[PDB]
Amino acid sequence: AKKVLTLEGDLVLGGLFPVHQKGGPAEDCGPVNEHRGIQRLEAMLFALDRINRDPHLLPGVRLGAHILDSCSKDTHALEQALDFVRASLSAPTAITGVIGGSYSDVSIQVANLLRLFQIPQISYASTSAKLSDKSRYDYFARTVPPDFFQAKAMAEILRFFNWTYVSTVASEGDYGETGIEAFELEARARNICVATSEKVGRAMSRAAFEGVVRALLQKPSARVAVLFTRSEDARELLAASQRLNASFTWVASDGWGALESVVAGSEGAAEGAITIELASYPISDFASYFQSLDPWNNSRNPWFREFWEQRFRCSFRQRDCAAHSLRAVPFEQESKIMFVVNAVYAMAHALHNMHRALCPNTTRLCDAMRPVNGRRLYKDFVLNVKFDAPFRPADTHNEVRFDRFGDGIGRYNIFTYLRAGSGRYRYQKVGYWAEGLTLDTSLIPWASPSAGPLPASRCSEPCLQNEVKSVQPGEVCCWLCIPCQPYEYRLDEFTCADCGLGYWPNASLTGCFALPQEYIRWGDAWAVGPVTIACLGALATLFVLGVFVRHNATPVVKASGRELCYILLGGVFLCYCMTFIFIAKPSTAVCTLRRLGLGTAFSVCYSALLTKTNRIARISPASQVAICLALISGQLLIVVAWLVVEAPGTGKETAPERREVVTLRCNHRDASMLGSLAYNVLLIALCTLYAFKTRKCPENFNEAKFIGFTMYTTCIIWLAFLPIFYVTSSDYRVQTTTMCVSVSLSGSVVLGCLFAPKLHIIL
Amino acid sequence: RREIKIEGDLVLGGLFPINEKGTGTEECGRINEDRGIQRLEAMLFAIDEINKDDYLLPGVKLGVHILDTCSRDTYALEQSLEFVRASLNIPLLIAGVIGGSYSSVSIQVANLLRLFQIPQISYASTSAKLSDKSRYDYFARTVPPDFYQAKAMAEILRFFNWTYVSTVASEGDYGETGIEAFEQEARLRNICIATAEKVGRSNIRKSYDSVIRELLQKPNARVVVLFMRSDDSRELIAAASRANASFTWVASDGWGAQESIIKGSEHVAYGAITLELASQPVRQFDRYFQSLNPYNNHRNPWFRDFWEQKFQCSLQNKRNHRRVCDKHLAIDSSNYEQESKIMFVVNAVYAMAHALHKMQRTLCPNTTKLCDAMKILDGKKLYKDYLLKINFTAPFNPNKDADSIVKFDTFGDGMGRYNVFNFQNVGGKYSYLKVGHWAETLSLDVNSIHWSRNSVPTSQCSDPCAPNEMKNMQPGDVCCWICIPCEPYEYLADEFTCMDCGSGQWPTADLTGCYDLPEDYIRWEDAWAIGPVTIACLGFMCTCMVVTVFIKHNNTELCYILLFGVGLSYCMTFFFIAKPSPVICALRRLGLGSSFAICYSALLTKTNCSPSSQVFICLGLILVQIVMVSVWLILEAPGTRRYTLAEKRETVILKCNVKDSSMLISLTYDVILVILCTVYAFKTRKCPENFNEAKFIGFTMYTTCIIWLAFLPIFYVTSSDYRVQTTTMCISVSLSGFVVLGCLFAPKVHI
Ligand SMILES: N[C@](CC1c2ccccc2Oc2ccccc21)(C(=O)O)[C@H]1C[C@@H]1C(=O)O
Ligand SMILES: N[C@](CC1c2ccccc2Oc2ccccc21)(C(=O)O)[C@H]1C[C@@H]1C(=O)O
Ligand SMILES: *[C@@H]1O[C@H](CO)[C@@H](O)[C@H](O)[C@H]1NC(C)=O
Ligand SMILES: *[C@@H]1O[C@H](CO)[C@@H](O)[C@H](O)[C@H]1NC(C)=O
Repeated sequence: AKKVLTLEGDLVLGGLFPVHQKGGPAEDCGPVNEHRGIQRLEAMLFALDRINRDPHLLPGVRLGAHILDSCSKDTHALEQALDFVRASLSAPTAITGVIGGSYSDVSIQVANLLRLFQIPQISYASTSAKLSDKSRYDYFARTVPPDFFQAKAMAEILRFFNWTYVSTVASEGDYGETGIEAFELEARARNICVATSEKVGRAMSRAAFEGVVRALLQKPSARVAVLFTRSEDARELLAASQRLNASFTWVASDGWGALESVVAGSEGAAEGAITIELASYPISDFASYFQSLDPWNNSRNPWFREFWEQRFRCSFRQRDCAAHSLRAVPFEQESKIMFVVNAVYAMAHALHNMHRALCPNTTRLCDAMRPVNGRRLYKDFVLNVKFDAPFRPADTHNEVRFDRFGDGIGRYNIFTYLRAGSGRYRYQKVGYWAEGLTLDTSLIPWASPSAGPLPASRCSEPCLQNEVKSVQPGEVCCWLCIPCQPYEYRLDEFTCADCGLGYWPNASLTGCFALPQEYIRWGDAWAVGPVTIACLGALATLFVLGVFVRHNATPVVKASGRELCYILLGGVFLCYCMTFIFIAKPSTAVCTLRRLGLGTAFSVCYSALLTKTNRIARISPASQVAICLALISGQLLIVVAWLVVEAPGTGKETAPERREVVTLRCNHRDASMLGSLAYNVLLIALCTLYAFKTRKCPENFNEAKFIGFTMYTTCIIWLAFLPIFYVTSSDYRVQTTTMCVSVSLSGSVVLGCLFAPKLHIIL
Repeated sequence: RREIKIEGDLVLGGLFPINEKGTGTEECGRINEDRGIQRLEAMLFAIDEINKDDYLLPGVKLGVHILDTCSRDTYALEQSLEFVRASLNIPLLIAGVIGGSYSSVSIQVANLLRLFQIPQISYASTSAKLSDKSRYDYFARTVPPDFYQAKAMAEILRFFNWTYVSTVASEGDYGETGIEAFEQEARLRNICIATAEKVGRSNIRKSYDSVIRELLQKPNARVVVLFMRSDDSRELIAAASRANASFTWVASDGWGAQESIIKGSEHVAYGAITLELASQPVRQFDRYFQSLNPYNNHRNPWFRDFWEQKFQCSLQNKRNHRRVCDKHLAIDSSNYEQESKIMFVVNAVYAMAHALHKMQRTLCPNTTKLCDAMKILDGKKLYKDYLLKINFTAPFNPNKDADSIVKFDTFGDGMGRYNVFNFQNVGGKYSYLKVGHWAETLSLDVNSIHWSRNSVPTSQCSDPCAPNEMKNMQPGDVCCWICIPCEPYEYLADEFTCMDCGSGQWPTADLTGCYDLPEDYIRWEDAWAIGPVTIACLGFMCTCMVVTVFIKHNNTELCYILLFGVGLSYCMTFFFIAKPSPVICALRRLGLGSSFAICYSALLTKTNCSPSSQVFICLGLILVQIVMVSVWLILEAPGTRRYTLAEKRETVILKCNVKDSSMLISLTYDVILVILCTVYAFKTRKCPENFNEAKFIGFTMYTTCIIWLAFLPIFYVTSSDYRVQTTTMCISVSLSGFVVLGCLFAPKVHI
């Protein structure tokens, strides 16, 4: 028989407390729910009694109660809630405000019914994402956080421990499917992605649980799992994990909470588990007022008799139902008891604010508010209550507020599963999540820095700052690191930047400033001998000219050409000087100038030879000197003009195992020297041809023999060295060494030939 | 505020906008003659026929229960509680609800009825919100929603090849939701919108004039898609009258075929396409409706009020202000018209009757005169199973064409049939004429269009480019494409930039048409090199004559060696042939260099004056050097020049690209060395021959030196091509041969 708890008052508040259990199909309303129906109903009754008496909240207006039952059903809840609007559509009593159905389906149906009829609803216990949608339920409010705030808490706690690679376990139906999507979407911003988004059905086999545990075990680098399951589903999952000897840092939703029955029978495989539970505190006044009730005291509650008959096995015919003390009996307060009184006080505050803002003349309820409207109340007063929670502890601070979506503030208490030194296994509180995350890291022994914490990142990156090549789509959570090639540089963290193949990047991997080279690497092989020979050649010229000066005042020297001897001596000194200074730092006008002078010096020797054999072959002397001087000047002018026009100096090997060459402007001198070499070769060839037909008359102490020897020696040396110069041109180091030797060799041959006349002069 | 009620086994609910929406103290005032009263009798007429006919529910009598809504959300919502109060004036259970003419009214009723498992079918609600079955589990319509109107016009643009269009809308559910549907359909069919905008309810001409002006700045779109109600439709036409232009209007059910839209502005609305719901008139209903009088129609309480308002007369308690109604007064066709949605109301009534008959037949096998256990009704079984799957012909069909079949889709929406109305001038008088239909595929009659096929407006963006001469680039919008010209010597690109084939390729109309079409040393020798060749041929003839006389004389070998070099140089010009070859080019370069070397070295013996063996040995050394190049990998097959920068259609290769580069340098060095030695030797010698011979020998040396020196800048600046390369080589070799022969043959001829 349907019954209603009714109280007479100016303003009446509805009720849909599920006192009766749903039961089986045969019994629509069988067993009486005491923890969730009777306790919360008595909490509402106590809140109404307290608000009635207190002269500070709606001081004059008295509040009534119209409490019904839902029987944990939706159609029955709708049928009972139809009585709420049976008087407000236009003895039945007008009902304003209801306190929800204490479920998801019941609250959804009640809100859908009351949205059209303009009746506000404040559900004391309802956590669903559908009710947060204002398009379908714009008149629904709740004092409990929705199911996506615990997702925020779990994502934040995962971020705090630097865990980014996680595996999610879902559940069939509501609270197991919606939570996964919200958690994933929220973890997208926090750079956290799923690994195995496995789901568990309602009737899911034990061997199937073992297979699912093996599926979780398939990923090796996944030591953390987030659980969205109901209590018994979590119990069976932990049992399967214990049977398969699988251990993870379990992270769980409100389903696990701090219930001992969930972990009971599976101890050992749940150590280090992290769980979050809704924050609540016991109320001493309600506990004293509930234990101050026996069946013969209260009449207002029609279901109190059924609760008494259910709780104690006595009977109201004649039995222990009158000797049962009920005092000092094992009793526990339901977690969601303070929410009921908070909702009642929020409704009382909204009504008081409405009365104050609409009836400011007298404390009595004015008649101007007779057409009660839920729209104005919900928009102005219900959604703008900011008051301290009644019966709150003095040390703590609690404020009841509603958001723009009608949901209450979120506060979750994080729990950890320990190993007591002397006690048994039990839970504890290590932190809370009201507005900002906070935990005591040192409190947890398992999740401590010293007891082998598990990052479970799966993408560990121990690579150096200059050895990162993380170029792979993979997953946005993390990526693998590879050292860059030595030829490249790590200028950019994402991709190695191969700014230059030659130079090796520095430690910072950003100094793409090239790699130089030196041409001053003196050694025993290429510097000890080559430098001495060039210096000796210049010194030998000084010794040679000394004999000539002493022999200048001699009849023998008069016959020989004084100008030719001086020109030959100057050319030998000039070529030797260029070779001696060739070992120097190149610049714009150092290396280029030195090589240009060497070509002129070599041509001077060829010109001196030409003017020394024409006279012998013929047999005006000034004509030969002028012609030779013009040829030397013409060759120098042609070379000098080419320097400005077609003598660009640049060269460096970068790709194949090499750095920038040690050169400034004498890099392309091979092309420039081709013209000078061709002129020198032609002059040498012409001199040799003339010398072949010369030396007919052996005059001047057989000086023609010396001239012929030079032609047969200088041409042979130049011809032999020609393939060497072309071959050595490939490598700069080889070319420099060969060039110095060739210049010194040419000067030595000329100096050696002139040694014989010096010996005759001395002797 | 009353209620039609008739006892029966089953009863159907009713909600009609009998009274128009009012203001002030009165919730609703004047009665609605067309929307409310006319549709009221249509359901009553339909329900009466069901009882009379024995082919549909023979033993089951269908009741009636109609409650006024006054076109108000709050009033209609509170009037639906009667249909659910009896499911827990004696309350009686309601089998179903047939009512709701306004989208807002139906939304409120659907929300309440879906919770109590009561199927409801609406006869005019075309809102797209009701199509969301998640929010409204139990709702069905006999009319198509606003989605299909956008779909119908989406196919119209595709049929007429219209892509660049302008869309307008109006504030409210109709304009906002309708315009959104068109965008979704246009995206799949590739239609892009232009200057899309919406108008408000301010009813100010300044805002409307601004909207019209906003169309002027975009002349590429001369077709406008309309999603606005009939209330402001006349205002836009009036606004468009000022500063008139040319536009084509593609309107929706708001405009329709109503003549009140156009009033003195029939010039800007010319050639407008409008969509109107298909609704055949009901012949039977006209006879039934005209036979209603207040004397016997006691069931309808609103009939008396309608009679007073329509005729402006009072029947009871008549005052002096209103005349008493005359006797023998009946409604006639002179001032009576059929409502556009009468057939939809009749179909809605038949939907439950067929559904109830099917459920009665199955759940009560072999039963009649009421049913068994059809006391409580299950919404899920009746609606989701025995109501959505229905296929019966429309009752009272004037033609029985069977095209009109009453059925519900997956979402419960009725079949969507529309009529395409075209606005045209006939006989100087503007009129509306249907020119097609839209059941599921758009069907149009081209011949039905009058005085509008002369222009056939297109309004197309980004007329397609020709990839042959210009390429395509991505503009700001993907739908439109711009023409970009690329360089002509690269092959066609389908959508991207024209990729370059390279050098020497001439693309054609084909996409990959570009291919190697190299020229073979383009024949400019006939114009350029023929002259030097003919001169060389004349020199060869002179050389042959010189050889002939020398051969005849027997000591009257040095001359033969010199003559051989001249003859070899003669064929050097003919050696260069248009046909490419990797061996002829190398041989020609070697032969030309060898011929110059032996000829130059011939005078060396004369200056020095056993000698024959030395000359032969020296000549062999020059030949060995020439063939030394061919020994290495210097020689290679000829290849086209990489003249990418030059815009040359064809590439001509004749020098093999490795011969002229190396042979010219080698030949110049060899020629310079011998020339310098000969010049020096000539001066040194004190004329060891005849006076004429000494002068001729000396003069010859200068001629070769001058020619070689003059030709040296030519080699550097030759710029080897089909003409200059051949002409320069032929000219240079001709001078050398003539100089040698000139200084040798002349002394012999004189002596
Ligand atoms: N709001 C609760 C939360 C509930 C729940 C709680 C914990 C674990 C599983 C679980 O299943 C779902 C699924 C969807 C939505 C809510 C829940 C309810 O039962 O609906 C709970 C206040 C109600 C009461 O305890 O009276
Ligand atoms: N079904 C209609 C369609 C109506 C409508 C029709 C054409 C142009 C604008 C327009 O405004 C909207 C806006 C949203 C939804 C429906 C409409 C209704 O009013 O609900 C129409 C049968 C009702 C009647 O008046 O007879
Ligand atoms: C997480 O990483 C941060 C790096 O910014 C570090 O400071 C913090 O100590 C880490 N937390 C751990 C290892 O628990
Ligand atoms: C539209 O274009 C198609 C080709 O895509 C053509 O076949 C058809 O005739 C056109 N319709 C017109 C121009 O009305």
